Amino acid sequence: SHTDVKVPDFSDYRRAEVLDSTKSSKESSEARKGFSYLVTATTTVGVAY
Amino acid sequence: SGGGVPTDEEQATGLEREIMIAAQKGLDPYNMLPPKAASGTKEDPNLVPSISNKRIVGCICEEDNCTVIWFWLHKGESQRCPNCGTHYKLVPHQM
Amino acid sequence: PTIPSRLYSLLFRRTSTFALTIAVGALFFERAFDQGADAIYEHINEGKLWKHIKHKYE
Amino acid sequence: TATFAQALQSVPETQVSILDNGLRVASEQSSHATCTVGVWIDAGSRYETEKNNGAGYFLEHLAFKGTKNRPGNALEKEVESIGAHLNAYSTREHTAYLIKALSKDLPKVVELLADIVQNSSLEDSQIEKERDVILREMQENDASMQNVVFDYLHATAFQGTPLAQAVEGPSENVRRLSRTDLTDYLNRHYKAPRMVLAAAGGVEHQQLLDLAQKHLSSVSRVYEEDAVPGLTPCRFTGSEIRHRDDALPLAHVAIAVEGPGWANPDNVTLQVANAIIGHYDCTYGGGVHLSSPLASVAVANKLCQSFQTFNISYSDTGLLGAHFVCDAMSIDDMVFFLQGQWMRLCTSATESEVTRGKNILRNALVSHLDGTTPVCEDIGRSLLTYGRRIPLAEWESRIQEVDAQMLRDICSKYFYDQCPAVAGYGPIEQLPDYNRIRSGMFWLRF
Amino acid sequence: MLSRFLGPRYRELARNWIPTAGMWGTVGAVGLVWATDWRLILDWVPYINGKF
Amino acid sequence: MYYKFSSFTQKLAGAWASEAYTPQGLKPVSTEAPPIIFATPTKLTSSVTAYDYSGKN
Ligand SMILES: [Zn+2]
Repeated sequence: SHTDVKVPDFSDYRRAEVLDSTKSSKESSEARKGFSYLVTATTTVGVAY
Repeated sequence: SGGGVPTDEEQATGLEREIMIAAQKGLDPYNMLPPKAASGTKEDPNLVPSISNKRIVGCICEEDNCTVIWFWLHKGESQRCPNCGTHYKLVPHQM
Repeated sequence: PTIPSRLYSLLFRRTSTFALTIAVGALFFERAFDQGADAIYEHINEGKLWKHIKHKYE
Repeated sequence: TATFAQALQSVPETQVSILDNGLRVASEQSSHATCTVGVWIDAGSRYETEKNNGAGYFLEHLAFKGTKNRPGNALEKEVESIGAHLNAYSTREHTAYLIKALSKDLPKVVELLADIVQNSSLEDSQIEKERDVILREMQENDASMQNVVFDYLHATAFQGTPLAQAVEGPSENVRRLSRTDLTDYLNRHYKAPRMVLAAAGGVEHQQLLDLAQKHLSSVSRVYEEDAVPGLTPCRFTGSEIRHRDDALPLAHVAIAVEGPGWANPDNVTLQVANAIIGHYDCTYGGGVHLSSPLASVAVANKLCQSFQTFNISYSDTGLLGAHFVCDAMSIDDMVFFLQGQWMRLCTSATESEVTRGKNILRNALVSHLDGTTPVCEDIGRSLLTYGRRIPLAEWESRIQEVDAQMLRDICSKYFYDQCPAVAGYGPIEQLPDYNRIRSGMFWLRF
Repeated sequence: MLSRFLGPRYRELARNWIPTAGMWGTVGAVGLVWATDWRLILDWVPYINGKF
Repeated sequence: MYYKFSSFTQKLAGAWASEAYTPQGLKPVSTEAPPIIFATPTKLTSSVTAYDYSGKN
């Protein structure tokens, strides 16, 4: 059946604050994209220099 | 990252394990909370659990008092604090 | 109300504000990086550069 | 004359009372000679614990196959002997057994409902044959391809949580489930504080209260272990699942993000947003003049076969997004167009657009409650979810609060720069990767 | 011949796009004064006044 | 005949009798359940996301 399709566990690659399934998201998502966009912003500042 | 730090519902062993297990049932058999059901009446005494047939009973029998009246309580009929009148009955069924 | 949420919200969330952040950071990074690299270079070459011996010959 | 507010306040009020068992009995009365009486139970796939994953569905099958006092088809004969209609459904959170009947046979039907929720005779031969029937209709529902993408979207969005598993569950659980497991599920989740007895139509509320006191007294009321099954918040996962079968003629793609749930008011605003984008399929007779920009673009460019927006709510969570079926060569273009529409609602929503969405939501909310079956569904689901029946005048008051500024603020809060959950089924290699779909969820010009 | 955009909806679009276009203009001005090392504005700023 | 719960809005919509009240089809026998194989052996755990540790306990 199509209901036999189950997503495998991704917990080795998974980020730290999204590990437990019993905690809601949208509480630390802003921090995650703030980190990634800070990486992109620092890269853009360096190549602008 | 990771999990690793364990929740203390699994690493609790021994006296810590039974006090947490009993406390999250709400029962304290190891004298960690002040007990309830104050009644100095004759037909309804103060019930105090025990494991032996003899226990210390202290009576701060009027509020904001210096001295606690200490006396031994034995298995059987309930006798009062020897100056005020608060009854005390021992029940030796708490292991 | 936490600091990474508001840092994403008022600086990284909008793309124009992202570009303003990048431009101001570029200017301040230019000044601080120029000072730091110049100080490192003059410390490695202490007494060797012309500005270290410029005062002797007025 | 009578304007909209006066007719909205002229709708009769729903009366709710509480029994001693915690059973919530609610009804509302009209001039109709018929009635719809149902029992809504707070039991679904979210309460199942990965080894009884089809227990609610299998009880939902065996509930009509016989009870203790009415063994087998004689029960069935009884409801046909009064010409009534008996229906049921099971969601991830709610289970419902409802009966359309005439009002003049209000007592007997309540009696039937009583044993259906508390006296079901679970027989081994019935268990075997309904196991085969459930396997047959999972085979049937595999052909309903939008249901397949619905299940896939729930799985990939709610990975690791009890809200990923389907209501019917895996096939092995159907093959292996035993009567003791079903008895544990029904002893755990069919208690009286979680049941709402809802009635809509020409029924007296006091008469239904007397019937519920006579029949549905003392359903369970007892946990039997002092173990309350409590719901836990579920982690949303920005993810993509790609079931690829190129033999299919058409492809279904569903894209979603978080929605807040049942008890947060800006759902109403989100509903208006869906009313802006709307639905279309190939048999709509508007032409190139539809008000929805995505519909007119897809008609002009001949992209879609159908598209449809949704807002799905569970206890403090939900799925908000769109779902479309089209051929392969269109897929990528439509994703771009669809995301552009969302970004327009995030950035440059106007006032006539919001007014049109508000009128569409008014018509949807009023015309959905036409007849006693959807009114009874609204009563039972509202007492289970909101804790009360929200009147339609309260809905009209909340719709009137929506203007363009708060709508684009809410749409920027729930859509802009957010990781979606993407499910796909069919010839979907022109459906882009997760990076391009994620990058399409924000504008570089804001 | 630009009479197609005379209505309340385009005015609504305009007042929606005032702050984004103004912020993009601010980005352009700051980038121009940053890249050109223009002495009018860079003397009005505290920390960058170190090389002058 | 009258109402079936569907339509992605979680609503009791209207549907034909052949699908509202006969949801199981007239196909006689279920044919098979084809199993899922993976590339690597994956730890596809439904409950509590497999395990959480960082060493030997
Ligand atoms: Zn005393």
